[PDB]
Amino acid sequence: TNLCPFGEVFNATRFASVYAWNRKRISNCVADYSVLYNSASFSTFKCYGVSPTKLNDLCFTNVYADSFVIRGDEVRQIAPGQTGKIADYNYKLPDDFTGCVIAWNSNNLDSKVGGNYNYLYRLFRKSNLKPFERDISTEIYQAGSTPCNGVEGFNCYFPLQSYGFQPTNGVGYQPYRVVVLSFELLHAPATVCGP
Amino acid sequence: QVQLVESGGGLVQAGGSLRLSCAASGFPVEVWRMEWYRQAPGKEREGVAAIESYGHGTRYADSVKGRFTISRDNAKNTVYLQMNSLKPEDTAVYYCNVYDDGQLAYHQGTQVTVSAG
Ligand SMILES: *[C@@H]1O[C@H](CO[C@@H]2O[C@@H](C)[C@@H](O)[C@@H](O)[C@@H]2O)[C@@H](O[C@@H]2O[C@H](CO)[C@@H](O)[C@H](O)[C@H]2NC(C)=O)[C@H](O)[C@H]1NC(C)=O
Repeated sequence: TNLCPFGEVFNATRFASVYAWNRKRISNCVADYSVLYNSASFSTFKCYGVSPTKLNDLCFTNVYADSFVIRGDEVRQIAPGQTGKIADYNYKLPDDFTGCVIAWNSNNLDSKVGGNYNYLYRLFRKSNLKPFERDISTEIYQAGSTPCNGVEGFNCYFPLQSYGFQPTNGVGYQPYRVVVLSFELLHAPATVCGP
Repeated sequence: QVQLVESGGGLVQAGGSLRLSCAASGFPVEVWRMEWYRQAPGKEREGVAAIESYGHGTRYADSVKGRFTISRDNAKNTVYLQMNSLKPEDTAVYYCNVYDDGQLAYHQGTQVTVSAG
């Protein structure tokens, strides 16, 4: 009866930095994934463990929409079994990921003359992230032998680092808004379905 | 258009003062961490001081803690390093670097000599 509010996610006014990705869960509604493919000309629209053409035929208990901003160079890392600072320290998808990665270039919104440095990504972590983990900690990273808890030595870094989005940047350095729809399927009944 | 330019330095004696300035072009210096490095001729490069992005703190090596102080002038887009109570081992060439982590595309130094007496 009710159509799933995809406009709230893809058409949001503000977007989160990748280290603090936003999540909105979708249920008790109906989703046409073909209407959303052509909803806007998307940079990337790929899926894993499922295929885009069949998307309306499936049915899921819950659907989670995760949104954030990264470089175009780093859309490759938003995929199962990928390595890199974004996948290791900011947003990790599991090896058995079933869902879709949708991204588009957002230079017109997120870049700015003189540079936009408001978006951040985690630069250091003592571990690689576990799937769908979200670390927004701000605590001084200690790299090397000498400790830094109060010592404040050289080899101790503030964990988050700002992106530098210039409008004249190459396409790889330009900001991309990314939406990842994870298709959770459980033993409980389904709540979201194609027509 | 991106570059860093070191100024200041020279000859001073044990107990003397000095201030080095690193003038950056092509980016605001407060958005990323800025660092000061030094390399004595025999030894390897050593990190001496660093000031994190925005107001997230300062970092000083044990070698120079309490004697050196790093600071940032957002108007002059310049990071300064004030060197007080200089000891003969502080002789080196001094370099500044941006921890841009590849968000830039840029990738000379100044000499400081401090005598004993
Ligand atoms: C994302 O938004 C675009 C258009 O942006 C605004 O959102 C609409 C709800 C409406 O307020 C527009 O006037 C705004 O400009 C959507 O594209 C529009 O889709 C509606 C669907 O009814 C259609 O009536 C308009 O003609 C479309 N306009 C354009 C320029 O394409 C798009 O569908 C939204 N994405 C979603 C909902 O997923």
